[PDB]
Amino acid sequence: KRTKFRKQFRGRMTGDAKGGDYVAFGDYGLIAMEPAWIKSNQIEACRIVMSRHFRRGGKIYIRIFPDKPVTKKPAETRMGKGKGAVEYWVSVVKPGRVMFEVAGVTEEQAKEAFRLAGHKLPIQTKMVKREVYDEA
Amino acid sequence: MRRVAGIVKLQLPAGKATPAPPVGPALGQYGANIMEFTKAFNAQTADKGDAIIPVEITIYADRSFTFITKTPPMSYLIRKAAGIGKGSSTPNKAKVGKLNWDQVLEIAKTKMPDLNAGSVEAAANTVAGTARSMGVTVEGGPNA
Amino acid sequence: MELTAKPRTPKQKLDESMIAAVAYNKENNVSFALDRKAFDRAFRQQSTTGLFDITVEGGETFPALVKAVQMDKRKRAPIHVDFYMVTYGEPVEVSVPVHTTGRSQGEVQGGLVDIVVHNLQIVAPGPRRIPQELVVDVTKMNIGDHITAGDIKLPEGCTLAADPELTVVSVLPPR
RNA sequence: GGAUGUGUCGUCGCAUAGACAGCCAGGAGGUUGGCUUAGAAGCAGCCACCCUUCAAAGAGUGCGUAAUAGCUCACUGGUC
Repeated sequence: KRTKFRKQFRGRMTGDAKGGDYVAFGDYGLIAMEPAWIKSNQIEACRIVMSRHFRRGGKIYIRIFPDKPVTKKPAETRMGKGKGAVEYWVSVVKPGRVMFEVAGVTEEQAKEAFRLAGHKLPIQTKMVKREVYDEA
Repeated sequence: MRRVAGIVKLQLPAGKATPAPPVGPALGQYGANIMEFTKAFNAQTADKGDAIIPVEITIYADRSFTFITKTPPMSYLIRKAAGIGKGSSTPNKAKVGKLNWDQVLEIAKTKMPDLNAGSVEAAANTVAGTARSMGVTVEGGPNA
Repeated sequence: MELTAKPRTPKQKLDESMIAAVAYNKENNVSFALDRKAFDRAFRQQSTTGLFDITVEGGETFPALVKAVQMDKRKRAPIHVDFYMVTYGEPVEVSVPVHTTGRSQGEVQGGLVDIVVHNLQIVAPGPRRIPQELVVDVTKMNIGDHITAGDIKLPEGCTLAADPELTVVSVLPPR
């Protein structure tokens, strides 16, 4: 969800995903395909979906994290007078970046918990499975 | 009241006179006497006492019935062979006790018209299986 | 495996399903390009501890190991490969997969087997004979039980690049 | 988001030990497995998947019942 202390406001720009395209901490992984912004609550949503479907307990790695403050001006104001005041928080997930890692669950379980998380997501995704030893 | 026969399988506690929840309208709806089964089966529970001996009841028609009385589940004598009158919460996170390979010789000797098994090893290990997921831990095995 | 060309120019192979690669002897250094399909079957089979034979379209066939692989982030597929031309008696340091064997007595009272570090990099075997996997027993292991990098059974002539009190295959509680 | 539309590649699987489909039959004994429960007996919720007979039959999939009983699948045999 939120960061704890910071600077306040920000900006916007894009190209392909820095690190990391590879599958650590787990056996199955879910990957972006589109240059989105991702809000806390959207992740929160995926977290709760997958957490329920796994029941107790599995193991869930939420790689992505919202450090980026997005603002929205008040209702019905003429432009200017200031910058909008922190509406919510996004995490700038670029394509190929791995958003999710789950392990301690079968392939089937992983597929499903993934698909369920996917339908809650602003962007297309793909699941995959290890071999990406660029390092470890 | 008619002639629509039926082979009905059930289960009743031995030494009790059943009310509305067990029998009543469960097998008295095919056509059989209930006044002469509280003086029939309840008198052969004076044989083997204190268990839930399974019964199978076949009904012809009219006022006819024929029943078979099997063997008492020694899950009333394995919970008695420990100290808990109601089974374990789980069989692999809270056990019960430990019977013997000779309290198995009264399982496969009352259950001789039961387990279609052959030799002693088979007829012992079969209901050594019942006492697996019931919670209890077994005394024995090979070697020793 | 049988690559052919090696110029600095890629248009000769790009679409045709080939990967750009380099294999270096440490004295001898050679660029080239392998059929993808092949190296896929291959690298899947043999992984990083691989060891397979490489005959350049000129007659000369040399044995080698896989040192690094470079991916398309968006297509998730090989575009380039770093290849170590093996030596003989001492190689380099080999990263090998920790596995797990037998129903642990952790998954039976509450928790689960968690390979806290999938890939363990050892120093040396004598190259010809590389450990390709690395079985660790876990049946003794309860919930709250860490396996340090020490306790791993190496197959003689093998040492540990790892700090051998570092947590590997550990079994975690539920919830 | 969805879809046995159609072209093109690739993966994997099953098959001359007879398969996918179709059609006949079995689908088992412990055992209402334990727990819960007013009852739960494959099938409202918490832990485990063991033996018996065999060419084959899994504490088992959906419908079903207040719960039984009941219909059918995972396996095998014939048929081709």
